[PDB]
Amino acid sequence: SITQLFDDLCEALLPAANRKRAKRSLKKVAYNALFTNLFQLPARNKILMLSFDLRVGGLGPKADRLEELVEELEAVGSVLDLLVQLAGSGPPRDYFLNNKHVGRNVPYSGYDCDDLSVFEMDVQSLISREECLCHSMIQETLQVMEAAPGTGLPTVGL
Amino acid sequence: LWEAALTYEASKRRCWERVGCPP
Amino acid sequence: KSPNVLLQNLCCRILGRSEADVAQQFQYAVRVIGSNFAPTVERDEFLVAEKIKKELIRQRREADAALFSELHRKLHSQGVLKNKWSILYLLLSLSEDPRSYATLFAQALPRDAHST
Amino acid sequence: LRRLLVWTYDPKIRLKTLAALVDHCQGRKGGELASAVHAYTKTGDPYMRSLVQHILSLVSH
Amino acid sequence: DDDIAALVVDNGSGMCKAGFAGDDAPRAVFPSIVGRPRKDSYVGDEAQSKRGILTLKYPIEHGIVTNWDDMEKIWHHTFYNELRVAPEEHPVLLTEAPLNPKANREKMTQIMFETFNTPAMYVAIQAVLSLYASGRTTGIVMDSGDGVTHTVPIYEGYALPHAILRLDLAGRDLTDYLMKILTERGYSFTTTAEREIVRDIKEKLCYVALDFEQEMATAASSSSLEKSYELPDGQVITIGNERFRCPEALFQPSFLGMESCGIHETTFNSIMKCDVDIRKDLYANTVLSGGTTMYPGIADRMQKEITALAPSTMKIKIIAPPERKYSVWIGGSILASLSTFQQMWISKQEYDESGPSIVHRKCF
Amino acid sequence: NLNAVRETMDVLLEISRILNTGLDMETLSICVRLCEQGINPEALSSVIKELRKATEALK
Amino acid sequence: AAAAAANLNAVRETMDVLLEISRILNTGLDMETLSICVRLCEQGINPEALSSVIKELRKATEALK
Amino acid sequence: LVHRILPVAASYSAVTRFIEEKSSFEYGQVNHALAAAMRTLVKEHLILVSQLEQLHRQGLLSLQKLWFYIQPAMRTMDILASLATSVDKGECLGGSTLSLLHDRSFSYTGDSQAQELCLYLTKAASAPY
Amino acid sequence: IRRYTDQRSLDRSFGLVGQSFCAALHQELREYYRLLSVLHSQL
Repeated sequence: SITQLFDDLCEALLPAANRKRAKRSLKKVAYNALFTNLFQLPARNKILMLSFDLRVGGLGPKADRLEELVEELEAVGSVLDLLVQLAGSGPPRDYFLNNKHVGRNVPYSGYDCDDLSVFEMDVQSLISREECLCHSMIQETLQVMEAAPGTGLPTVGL
Repeated sequence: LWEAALTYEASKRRCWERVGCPP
Repeated sequence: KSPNVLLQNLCCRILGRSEADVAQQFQYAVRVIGSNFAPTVERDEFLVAEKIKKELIRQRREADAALFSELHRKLHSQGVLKNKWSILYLLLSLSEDPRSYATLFAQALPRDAHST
Repeated sequence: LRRLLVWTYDPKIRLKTLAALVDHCQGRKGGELASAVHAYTKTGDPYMRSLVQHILSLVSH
Repeated sequence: DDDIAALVVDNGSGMCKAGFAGDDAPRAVFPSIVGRPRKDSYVGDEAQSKRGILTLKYPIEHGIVTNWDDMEKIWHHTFYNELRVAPEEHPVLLTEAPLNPKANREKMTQIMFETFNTPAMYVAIQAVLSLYASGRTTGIVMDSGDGVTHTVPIYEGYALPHAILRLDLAGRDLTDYLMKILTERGYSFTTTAEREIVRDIKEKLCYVALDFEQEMATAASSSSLEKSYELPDGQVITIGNERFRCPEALFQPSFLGMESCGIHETTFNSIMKCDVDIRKDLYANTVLSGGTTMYPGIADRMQKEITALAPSTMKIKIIAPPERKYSVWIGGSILASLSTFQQMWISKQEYDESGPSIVHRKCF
Repeated sequence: NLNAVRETMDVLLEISRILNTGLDMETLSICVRLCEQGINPEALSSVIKELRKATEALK
Repeated sequence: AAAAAANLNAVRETMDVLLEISRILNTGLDMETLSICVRLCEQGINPEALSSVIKELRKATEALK
Repeated sequence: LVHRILPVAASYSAVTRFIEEKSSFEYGQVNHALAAAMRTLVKEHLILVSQLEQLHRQGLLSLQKLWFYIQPAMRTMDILASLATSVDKGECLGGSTLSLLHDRSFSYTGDSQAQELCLYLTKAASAPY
Repeated sequence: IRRYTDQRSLDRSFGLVGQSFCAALHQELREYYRLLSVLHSQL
């Protein structure tokens, strides 16, 4: 049902509320864009090349998870080849972390000062967040509180 | 790519009035 | 290029294969190279030079130990190498004797005294 | 950082343990001295358990 | 439509499909027949309903037109009776069969520029347009309509006519062989009403399997696929083996008395006449077209045969549209919609100043 | 079989989640069936992005 | 022009003298794999890790031969 | 207003005393581990107040702002003070201090914020026994 | 609405469904203090 899978794909990406003619033109956008590539390398290596860039900026176990799932998916290869192209297009606790005071047989480490330094950024982001919230709720209504009369109001534009 | 261009054929010419970078 | 694509060229250089063949070793290479990217010791070319000279003296090759001293100056004479410590630290490690204790001798500074 | 309290929290539990190992091992030598280091490793606190059991491995050798 | 409403017109063998560009399908579908006295003149439904004491003339029977006056009358009745429009104020993009005659294209361009006197028009291949709907420029579209069949390879859009595989087998021979097999088994499938009934039964109840041997052994051991049909007239005949043997004639042609290559073998010979750098690409983005692709499962059988035919290096990735009934119309709707494609159609001024044969240069 | 085609679809959601792809569950099911037909994914990567651009043009 | 060709000479010179230091230290590298290693060491990478990488790949090439 | 804020100050002093008292040898194997699991919860209580003090250096903090910020710490230190007094008042050593934590895990089952703190303390205290 | 929940969190007999009711009523009050925070900040 290949001609209908594009019709339901055109419905899923259409945001809910003319919704009866916009599908008619968005299907033209789908077809007008589907032809430009067709007018004009393994699969897992492209995953590993992103797992590297995961590991460089921290977040080790997430990369160890991204490889763990693709080792189970072998026992379909053209779908992950589609997922790696849209990798940057998406939109922008556990007490059993490092915590050397809990365990069965914890090994001798001594002071680290590199888990504690990334334990004070984990809170610095929190109060840097709740202050940009009070910087983006202060502003979206004061831009309406000071202007000419009837700018931000929808009923005055009638 | 640049080390691939680096495998080029070199000019072994020299003068006395050209001492620094004179191919 | 990027280091992630560049590691795969190394895996195709050492192992004679294509990138569609060798993918288990490149998977291991990403594990060891990733999470160990930042330099752990303080960088200085002087200590590494005084260890390569010591190593070439130790094999009764006293002539090459002072030819290295003339080769190391040309690296500074040309000046397109930014990190001269890393490549010498690597070339010393892959050195084989054509034909013990190291906690006594001079080692690099740990970088742990500083707040990295 | 309110005057380095997180920075000096991980020393103080370790130091009050090392001071305990100091003053309990005062006067003892020989096989009695390794017995006092073993007389600290029934501590369920794993930060204190992994510390003295590392000191036991150096003493018992 | 910021400009005036465009048009698309495909004069097919079994029916004519007309409509405005950018619409969901061809906005009107009428028969390719005009009715004369044997009411004096009618088209389509009135002619077929009053076909008892009148004469019918086929303007397009086997992809080749029979009469130019019937072609102009079919186009005028599609523009004036089917859609109720004025052809002089509407640009229409027409279709063509595989390697049509240049004199026929010249007569059609003269008719479109004189009898209609429209602003602009265009005429190009049909399977190339259905490919220009099917997502992929490159690939082989096997289109079998009602009077002609062709496996058209397309590499970079411009089709290779040396590799265009022509096949003279269609739904007329399909319905005729089904009626002959039913009358040989003992049914009454001979007459005209029986021919309409057998064509409707072949459209609805007929089956398409993967191979002949497995489905034949299943139908010979039991009557699972035998489905009973009791219409409003009350006629009731059920045969599963005839429904299993009706679509298998594309792979076993000697069941209907054919000496030509099969469908998968025709695609194999088309790939054999194809180039090397476009071989695997044509084997990877081939599409299904033609109204005879309304059989369920036959596309899976064709993809299995195409995977078995070629080497193991390339694969079989066939686009099997469930709107292959209106695939050429969907193609024209995709083609005429683009704003840069408005320069592709040839106008009436250049046609009037340099003859209709300038459509051979402009409509490449 | 439908239990197996459910689990191989469910594991495939998380690799599209941590790779920061905007595909939700419904568009993932649509796209895995469409790739299961045999279409090349290198053009689907263009059509999903183009549909999302022309979607943004309304809002 | 000219400044794009003087840099080519100045990088041929260093990729020769690094090969000379490589052969008096008897490293098993050649001219092609050394150009990968110097490129990696330019962006900033632990030589203690990359050396372990090479000392594992050269140890696994013998079990397959 | 500071009278409303001072309960988290009172529910901190009765927690540090419990951990300082029940870290002694006489309290068995499990009441050691119960005073062990509360100190990772003491760490977060300090980290919030240091971050608020460094924010107070910039003058972008108010008394109402502080009373808004400390709302999770007022709950978490209260559950720790409740567990501290419940182990102290009824003398609970070994298996008896393993029963009471399993009771509080059934007391808080539908909040899922005080349950997770209490369920963390149960699994941590159940390690020696 | 704060008098009620100040009494209901101090009552252990209110039960499992009403310490959770007391939790939901507190979650609605925290955001009202967020509005008082932005009300003070624009002064």
